[PDB]
Amino acid sequence: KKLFLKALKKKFEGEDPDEKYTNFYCFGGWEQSARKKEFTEYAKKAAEKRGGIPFYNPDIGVPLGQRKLMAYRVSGTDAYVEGDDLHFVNNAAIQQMVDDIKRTVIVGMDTAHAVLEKRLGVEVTPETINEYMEAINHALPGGAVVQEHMVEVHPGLVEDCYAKIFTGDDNLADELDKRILIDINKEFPEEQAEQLKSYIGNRTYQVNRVPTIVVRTCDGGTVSRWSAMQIGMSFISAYKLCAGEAAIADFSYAAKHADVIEMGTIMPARRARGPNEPGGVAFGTFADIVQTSRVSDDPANVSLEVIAGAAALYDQVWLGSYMSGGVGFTQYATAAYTDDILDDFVYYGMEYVDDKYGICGTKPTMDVVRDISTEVTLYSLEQYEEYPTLLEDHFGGSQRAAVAAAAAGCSTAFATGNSNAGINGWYLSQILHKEAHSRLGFYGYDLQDQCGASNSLSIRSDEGLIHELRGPNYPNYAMNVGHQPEYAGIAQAPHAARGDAFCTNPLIKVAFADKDLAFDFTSPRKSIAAGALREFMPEGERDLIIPA
Amino acid sequence: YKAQYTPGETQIAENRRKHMDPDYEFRKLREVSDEDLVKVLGHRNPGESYKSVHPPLDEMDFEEDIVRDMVEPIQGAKEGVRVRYIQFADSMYNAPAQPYDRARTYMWRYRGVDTGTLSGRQVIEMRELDLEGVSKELVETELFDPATTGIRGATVHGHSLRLDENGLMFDALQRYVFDEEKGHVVYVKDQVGRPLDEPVDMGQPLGEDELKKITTIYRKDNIAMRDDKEAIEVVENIHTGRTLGGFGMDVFKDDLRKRLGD
Amino acid sequence: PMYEDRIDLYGADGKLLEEDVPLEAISPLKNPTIANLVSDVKRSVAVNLAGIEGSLRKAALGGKSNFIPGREVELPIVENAEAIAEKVKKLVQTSEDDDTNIRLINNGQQILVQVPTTRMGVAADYTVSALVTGAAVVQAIIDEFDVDMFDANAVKTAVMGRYPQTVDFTGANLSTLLGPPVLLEGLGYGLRNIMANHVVAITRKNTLNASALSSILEQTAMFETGDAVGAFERMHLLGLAYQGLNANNLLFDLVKENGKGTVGTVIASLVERAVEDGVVKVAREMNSGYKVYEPADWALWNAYAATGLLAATIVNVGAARAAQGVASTVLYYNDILEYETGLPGVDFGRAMGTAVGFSFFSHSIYGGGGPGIFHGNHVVTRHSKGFALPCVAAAMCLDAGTQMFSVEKTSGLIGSVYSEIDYFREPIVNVAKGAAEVKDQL
Amino acid sequence: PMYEDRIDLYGADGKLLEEDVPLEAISPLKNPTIANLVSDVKRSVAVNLAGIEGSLRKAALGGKSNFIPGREVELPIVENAEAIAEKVKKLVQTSEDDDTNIRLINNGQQILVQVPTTRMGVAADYTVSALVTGAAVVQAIIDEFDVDMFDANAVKTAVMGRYPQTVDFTGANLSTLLGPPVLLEGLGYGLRNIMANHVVAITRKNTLNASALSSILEQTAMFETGDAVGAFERMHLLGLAYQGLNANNLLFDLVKENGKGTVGTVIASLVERAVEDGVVKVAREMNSGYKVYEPADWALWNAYAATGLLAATIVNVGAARAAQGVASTVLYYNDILEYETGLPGVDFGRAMGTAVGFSFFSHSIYGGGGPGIFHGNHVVTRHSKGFALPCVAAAMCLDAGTQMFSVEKTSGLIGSVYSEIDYFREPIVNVAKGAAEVKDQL
Ligand code: F43
Ligand SMILES: C[C@@H](OP(=O)(O)O)[C@H](NC(=O)CCCCCCS)C(=O)O
Ligand SMILES: C[C@@H](OP(=O)(O)O)[C@H](NC(=O)CCCCCCS)C(=O)O
Ligand SMILES: O=S(=O)(O)CCS
Ligand SMILES: [K+]
Repeated sequence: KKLFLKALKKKFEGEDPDEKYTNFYCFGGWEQSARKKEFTEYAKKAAEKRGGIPFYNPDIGVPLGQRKLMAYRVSGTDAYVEGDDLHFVNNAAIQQMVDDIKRTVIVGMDTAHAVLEKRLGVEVTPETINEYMEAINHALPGGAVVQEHMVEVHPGLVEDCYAKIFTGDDNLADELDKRILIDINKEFPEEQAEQLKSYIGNRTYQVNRVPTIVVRTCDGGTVSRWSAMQIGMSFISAYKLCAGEAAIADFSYAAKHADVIEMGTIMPARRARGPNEPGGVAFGTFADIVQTSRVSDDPANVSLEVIAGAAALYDQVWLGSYMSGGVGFTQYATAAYTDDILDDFVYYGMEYVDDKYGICGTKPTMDVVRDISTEVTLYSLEQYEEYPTLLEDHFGGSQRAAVAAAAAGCSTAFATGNSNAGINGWYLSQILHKEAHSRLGFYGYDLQDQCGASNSLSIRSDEGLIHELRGPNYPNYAMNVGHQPEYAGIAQAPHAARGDAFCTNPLIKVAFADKDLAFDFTSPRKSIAAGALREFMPEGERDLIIPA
Repeated sequence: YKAQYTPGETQIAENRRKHMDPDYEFRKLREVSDEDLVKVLGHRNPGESYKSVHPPLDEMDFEEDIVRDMVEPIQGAKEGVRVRYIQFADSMYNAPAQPYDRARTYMWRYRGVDTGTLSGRQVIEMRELDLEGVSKELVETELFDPATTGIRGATVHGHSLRLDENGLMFDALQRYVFDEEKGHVVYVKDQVGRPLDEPVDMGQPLGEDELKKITTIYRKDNIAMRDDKEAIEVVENIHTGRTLGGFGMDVFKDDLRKRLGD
Repeated sequence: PMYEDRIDLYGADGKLLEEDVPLEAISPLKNPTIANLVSDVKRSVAVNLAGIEGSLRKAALGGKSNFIPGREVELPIVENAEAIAEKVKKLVQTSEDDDTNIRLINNGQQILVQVPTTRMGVAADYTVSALVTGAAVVQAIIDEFDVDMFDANAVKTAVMGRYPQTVDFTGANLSTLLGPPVLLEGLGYGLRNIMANHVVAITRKNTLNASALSSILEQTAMFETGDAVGAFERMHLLGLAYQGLNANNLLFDLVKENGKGTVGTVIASLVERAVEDGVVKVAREMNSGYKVYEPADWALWNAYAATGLLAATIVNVGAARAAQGVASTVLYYNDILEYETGLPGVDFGRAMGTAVGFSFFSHSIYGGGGPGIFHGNHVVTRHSKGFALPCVAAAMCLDAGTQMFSVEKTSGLIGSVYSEIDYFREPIVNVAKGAAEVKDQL
Repeated sequence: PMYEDRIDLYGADGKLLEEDVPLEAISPLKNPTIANLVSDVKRSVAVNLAGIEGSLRKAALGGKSNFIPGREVELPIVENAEAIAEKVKKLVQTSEDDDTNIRLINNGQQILVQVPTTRMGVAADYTVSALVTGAAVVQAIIDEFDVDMFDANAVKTAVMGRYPQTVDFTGANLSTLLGPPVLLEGLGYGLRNIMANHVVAITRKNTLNASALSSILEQTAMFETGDAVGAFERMHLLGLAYQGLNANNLLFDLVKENGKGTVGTVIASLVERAVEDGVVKVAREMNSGYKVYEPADWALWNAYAATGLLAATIVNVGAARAAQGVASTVLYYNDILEYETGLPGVDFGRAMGTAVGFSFFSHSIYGGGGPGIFHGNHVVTRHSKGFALPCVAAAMCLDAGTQMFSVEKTSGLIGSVYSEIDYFREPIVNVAKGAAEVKDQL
C-alpha cells in the first residue's frame, strides 16, 4: 500500500480520495489558519515599535486560502505542521544546520607536529597533545592564553564552540582525552571504520567548531581564519614557543592552506562568497556531512535523509535566500521531505532494481539507464494521476518533476553504482515527464534538464565532472530550484547501495560524527520537524547581553 | 517533405499532431464578440485606436538589410503597436489544450510569437493587434473549454487542483462564475481580476467524455503514457542521441581520426 | 587539409564570394582576418574625454552618484583632444613604426586607442591595453595642463574609477570590449564577454553581420576553452561556417523561402534540405508511420540544425520586429525539431537548455534583463558552446523599438568607437577575403 | 634610442658579456630573449601522468583527501607515455611546422607541453594553454585505452580536478607557472604569480640567475600593469638593468667587497659608489655636521639603491645560510639607508613597507608562511613595484636547509619540467645575447 496514503488521509480529512471534485471559496480565507492568525496578531502589535510603518497585512494582494491550506507531515515523523513552520526564517533547526556546517573546519595536525619536532626541537607526545587540546578549547571560544590585559568573549555566548580530534592511529586514540575525541571505532560500524582508516592511514586531524554567534555576525570565510588564529595561539601556549618566531608562520600556512579541509569553496565574482558558504558545498561533500550512512543499512533511507537536509540547505536557504530572497522556496523544498511521497517513489525504484538487477548488480549501460529511469518515472507519474489529493499536494510542476526524477536517478545509481549514470537517468526522467503531461516545471526549470543528457557523461572543459564533485556552482546548476537537493541524493545513492562509509571525503564524514553538534545530522528530518514544532534550541542567542 | 509533428501511436499523440498541423482547422465551438474579447483581455477599451510603442515602420528610416526585408512583418509591427499578452491555465483533468502543446502549436501556426510554457500557465506576448486576432481563435475553438481553460494574467493556481462543485477549475480570484440558470461559465472579471461592467458569457462546459477524446495530456484513467510505447521510444532516442553527442568520442570518431592523422 | 569538407562562402546579400573553400580556411587557427579581429578586440580601448572632463568638473568620481565636494577640477580636455591624443600616442607606442593607432571619436568627445601588439606580446593577459592606455591618458592630461600634485589623484580616479578599492574599473571613463578576467564566469571566457547589443552597435544593426561577429567570437572562444579540440573541432568549424558565415547560402535561403513563414515552416525546410543532402537518413519507421531519423554525419547535422535555428530566429523575431521572442524562438525551434525527427537538437540540447533559462530570466523577477544585455560570459547564457548567442545578436538588429535597454542606450558610444574597424563591422566579406588568402596554403 | 643611458652587461660570474649597450636593449618591449621567455611561460604546461594514473587508480579525485569509492579506473598511462604524448602533439598543434613542443620528463612520469603561439595569438589570455593541453590529454587517454563512456568523466576529473564546481583546477594533475587570472590580486598581475621557490627550482639554486629571472618577470609585469609608462619607464628599465642584470658589475662588486661584511657595510659601499659616480650629491649640512644628500638623477639613484638592497640580502642571508632573515634585511637596508643619507629608499619606501608586512607574515599567526611561498601576486608582497621579490629568490638559493616549506617540498617537480628551458635557467647570459641582437636596430 502506498507510503503517502496515511499523510494524504490526514491532510484531506473526511474527503473521498478518488473524487476529482471538491469545494472551494468556503474557508474564510486566511482565518482558516492558526499560523496566519498568529502572524496577523503579531503584525498588529508591531505597529507601535514600527512607529506606524505599514507591515504584514493579509488584505494586500492575493487573498490566501481560497483553497484549503495544507498541513505537512515531515517524512518519517509524527509532526504535522503548517508549511509556514518549515520556512527557514521560521525554523531555528534549519538555521542551526546551516550554521553548524558553516562553522566547521578540519585541520591536519601532523604537519604542525613535524614543525614542532624538526624546526623547534620540541617533542610531541599524547600528553602534550592533550594539553594542546585543552588550551584550544579555552582559546577557540575567545579566551586569552599569552598576553596580559586581554579582554575575552563571554563563555555563555559561545558554549557551542569547541575543538575535537580524530586519528586513524588507534594507539594514539586510546591515549587521548576521551572528552575531546571523536572515536571512529565507536561511531562507525566495524566494516565502515575499517574502510575509513584504510584511506586515512595513521594521520591525525582536529575539528574546530567556531561559535555560532560568530558566523551569524560575520560569514563562512571567517571560519578557517578563526580556527587558524587560535590553533596558532594554542601551539604557542601549550609548547612554550617564542610568541612570534619564524616557525610559527608554518603553523599558519598549514592551518589556512596546506592542511585545512573546508566545507565549501569560493564562488565566482557574479555570485561572490568566501569559503564555507552553501554554494561551495559539493553534493558528495554534503552527502558525507549527513550521518545517516553510519546508522542505517537502508540505501533508500540514507539517500532520502540526505535529500531532506539538502532541500533545506540548497533550495530553501541557498537559492531561496542567498541567491534570491523574500517569501522564498519553502515548498519547492518540502516536496522532497514531506508526506512520505518521495519515499514511495524511491522505495518503488529500489525494489524494482533489486528484483531485476540486484543492488549494485550491473555495469552501467545506456540500456540499464533507459530501463530503470523510464519505469520509475512512469510509476511516479501514474501516482499523481491516480490520486487527485496527491496532485493537489504537489501542486507545482517543478515539485513533481524533482521528486519523480530523484526516484529515477537514485534507482539508476542503486543498480549501477555510478552517480553519473544516476544523473543521466534523472534527465531522461525529465524529458519523459514533459512529454507525458505536456508540461514540466516553472519558466526556467529545465535549463539544466535539456543540457543534461549531453553534459552528464561529457569530458569537456566545464561540462565533464564526476557527479559527486559537482555542486551549486557547476554552471548548468548555478541558478534553479528543484535540482540541487535531489542531486545530493543521487551523489549518495550509489555509495549507500555499496555500503560505503563515505562518498567523497572520509575526513568530512568523521568530522560530523559528533553528538555534541546541536543539529542531529544522523536524521535531518527529525531535527527539522523539531524546529517546525519550535522544540529545537539553536546556538548563538544573545539574551545574556541584552535587556529582558 | 511531409511534416510528422510528433511521435506516438495513441489518440493523445494524434490530437497533438492535429493541433500542430496547419492544414487542420480548429472546430469552432462558441461565439465571442470582439468587444467581449477585448474586455476580458483587459488591456484597452473597445473603440479606442491601438497605442504605439514605436513609430510605424515606414515612418522610421532603416539602413539597407536584405535579410531583414525578406521577412514580412506582421500588421501590428508595421503599425508599431505595443506588445500585450494573453495567458491560460489548463486543468490537468483533460483540458483540451495543454502547455507545451500550446507552444508547439503557436510556433507552427503563428508569426511573430513570444510564448512561455510553465506547469501552471502558458503565455503569449504579441503585438496587440495580432494578439486579438490570435486570441479569438484561442477562445472560440476546441482549444478552449470554459470549465477547464482559465484566462488569467496573475494568481494562476489551479491546473493541478480538483475541479469545484460545478466542475469548474479553481480560480483564487474567481474571474468566472457558474451561471446555474443557463449552465454557463460567465466571466465577471478581466484576466487580472478587474470587475467587468458587463459580464461575458463563455457558454457551456464541454463534457468529461468529450474532453477525454480530444485532450492532449496522457492520463492513466484515460490513455496512459505507458500505453504509447512509440512515444516513449522516440523520447529515449532523443535522450540517447543527446548523450552520445555530448560524450562525442564515438559519434565524432572519424573527426578525431583525422585530427590524429599523419 | 586535415578535413575533407569544402564550402562556398556567401555574403550577407546572398551572393557568392568565394567558391570551393576548404573548411579550415575559416578556422580561427588559420584565417588571418579572425586573427586580426581577435587582436584588435584585445588591444582596443575606448576613452571618454568628455566623461573625464565632466567627472572632474563635478568631482563625480567612482560613478553611481558618487560626488566628492571640494575636490572639483576644471580642465578644457575635449577642447584639447588632439594635443592629448598625440601625447597618448607617444606614451603608448613602442616605436614610431608600430601598429599603434589613435583615432578621435565624435569630434574628440571620445577617443579610440589601439595599443601596439608588441606590448600585448609580453603581457600575460589583455588587461594591459586598458591599463597602459589609462596611464597614458592620466599623464597626458596632467602634463598638458600642469595639474597640481594634490589635484592629480582626482584625474587618475576620473579615468580609472574606484580601482584598486574595487577589483575592476568601476565608474571609470575608459572601457574595453572585454571586461577584466577577474569577472569571468569560466576559464578562457574572455571573448564571450561582449553583450549582444555591443555586437549589434558595432555592426550597425545589419542582421547577418551581427550574427557572424557573434559566431566568430563565440566559436573562437571555444578554441580558447579547449572545447574545439580533437574530436570536437570539426563540429565547431562547421558551426562557424554554416551558422556564422552563411556557407553555401543555406542560412540566406532558409530565410528567403520562409519570409512569410513560421518556426515550424523553417524546420520543415531545414529537415527537407538535410534529407536531400544526405546529412540525415531514416533509421526506422514506427507503428504510426512516424519516421525516426539518424545523422549520417553528426557534426554536419549539428551545423545544419544550427543554421535552421538562426533562420527561425530571423523569421519569427523579424516578423514581430520585437526581440523579446528570441529566447522563446531558440527554445521551441529545438523542441519542435527533435519531436519532428527524433534527432538531437542544436548542440545536443544545450542551445535549448540555454533558451529555457534565457526565457525565464528575460520574463521574470529573479535576474537577467532584456535580451540585448546577454553574452557568453553570462551565467544564464554561457551553456551553449557558440550556437545560441548569434541568434540574440540577429534578434536585436531586428528590434524596431520595443526595448527599454535598447542598443543606443547600452551600446551607442561603443558602436561609434569600434564600428570604424572594418573587420568588426563587416566580418563576413572580410573573413572570406582571409579564406581566399590561405586556402591554397592548407 | 629614446634614452641616453648606456650600460655594460656583466655575467653572474662577474665577467663582461656585452659592452656599451643602450638601456632600451634590455627593455621587455625590445629584448627578444625576454619576449621569448614571457611567451614560453604563458604557453608551457606540466602534465603529471603519474599523478593522473595514481588519482584514477584510487579514484583520488579533486585532491585534499578526496576519494570516490567504486569509481576507480586502472590504466597503464605512464607505461604508454610515448604514445599518449604523440597524440597530445597531434591535438595541440596547429600544423606540423609550428612551434608546438612536447617533451617526456623523468621517463614519462611527466610531460612538458608547450602550446603553439598560433593558439595563444587568437586567445584572450594564457589559460588557453592549460585548457587545450587538458582536453588533449583527456582525449588522448580515452582514445588510447578505449575508456568506457561511464568511466570517462573520471579521467577528465583526474586531469583538470574539481573544475568547474571550483573556479580553478583544484586537485588537478596538470599545472602552469601562471595561475588562472580569476585568482589575480590586481589587474595585469599574471607574470607576478610565481612563488620564489619555483624561480629557485627553475634556476637550480643559482643566486643571481634566480634574482634575475624574478627581476625580469616583475619588471615585465610593471609594463603590463602600466606602471612602467611615461615618466616612470626609465625607473623600471634601470631597475631591471642594475638590480636584475648586474649592470656595470655593480651588484657583483658590492657583494665581493662585503663578503665578510654586514648590511651596514654594504650601505656604506653603495653610498660611496653613488657619490663617486655623481648619482647623488650633498644638498646641505646640518648643525651636527650631518650631510643631507640629494639625487642628481632620481631613477638612477633608485636603481643604485635597489642594487645595494639585493647585495645586502645576499651578504646577510648568505652569512646565515637561512632565508628567514630576508624580510628583516630588506626592511633595515632601506631603513638604515634613509637615515644614513636623508635620501628616499628603494621604490620610495615601498620595498621597505613590503618588507615590514613580509616580516610580520613570516613570523606570526595571522597568515603568510615561509619566505619561499611569496610572490608578486601575494597580498603581502605585491606592494613594491618589482624591487623586493628578487631578494626573496636570492635568499632561497642561499638557504641550506632551515625551511619546512623548502624548494624541494614545494617546487621539486617544477625544476624537473622547466629548468631545461635555457632562457629560464640562465636568463642573464641569454638576455645579454638578446641585447646584442637588437642594440643597433634601436
Ligand atoms: C602571539 C603574538 C604574535 C601574534 O601573531 N599575535 C600576538 C598574540 C595575539 C592574540 C593574543 C591572544 C592570547 O594571548 O591568547 C590576539 C588577541 C589575536 C587573537 N589570536 O585573537 C592579539 N595578539 Ni597581539 N594584541 C595586542 C597588542 C599586542 C602588542 C602588546 C604590546 C604590549 O606591551 O603589551 C604586541 C605587539 C607590539 O609589541 O607592538 C603584541 C604581540 C603579539 N600578539 C604576540 C604576543 C606577545 C606576547 O608574548 O605578549 N600584541 C597591542 O598592542 C594592543 C592590542 C592587543 C590585541 C587585543 C585587543 O585589541 O584587545 C592583541 C591581538
Ligand atoms: C542570474 C543572476 O542574476 P543577474 O542576471 O546577475 O541579475 C543570478 N541570479 C540567480 O541565478 C537567481 C537564482 C535563484 C533564484 C531563481 C531560482 S529558480 C545572480 O543573482 O547572480
Ligand atoms: C594575509 C592573508 O593571509 P594568507 O597569507 O592568505 O593566509 C589574509 N590575512 C590577513 O590579511 C590577516 C588580516 C587580519 C589579521 C592581522 C591584523 S594586523 C587572508 O587571510 O586572506
Ligand atoms: O513563473 S516563473 O517560472 O517565472 C517563477 C516560478 S518561482
Ligand atoms: K496577501
